[PDB]
Amino acid sequence: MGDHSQKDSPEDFIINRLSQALGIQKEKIKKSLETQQDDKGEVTNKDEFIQQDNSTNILWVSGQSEKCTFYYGQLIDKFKKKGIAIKLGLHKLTNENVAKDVVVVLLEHLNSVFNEIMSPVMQNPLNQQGWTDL
Repeated sequence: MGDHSQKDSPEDFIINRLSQALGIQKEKIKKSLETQQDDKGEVTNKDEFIQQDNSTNILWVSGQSEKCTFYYGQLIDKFKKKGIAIKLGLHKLTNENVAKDVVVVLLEHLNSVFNEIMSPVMQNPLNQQGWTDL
């Protein structure tokens, strides 16, 4: 079972933390921010349908706060999970779900430097199953 439009929010409360929490849900702040209209249908299209941002913009000018969507755009410490990566939903509860932490702040460049250093670590390791090929 795990969960669906809730599973993403459940493992999102624990993992995020901010150094010490491990909540595991129930996020009353998250259920109240759910009613943006676009963000809810976005979070539902991520949970049981593979891309979902969860933004946290602090101070600045016109901060997003408890914002984000499913793609859309962050202007903002966010995080994108996978969930049924075209469709692996209505079976094993998104077993290929891939999470990654994306802080406020470049840092967008430094993240890109670590992504390339990961993908080169992948190429040195396996060779892939023809999805990479030559």
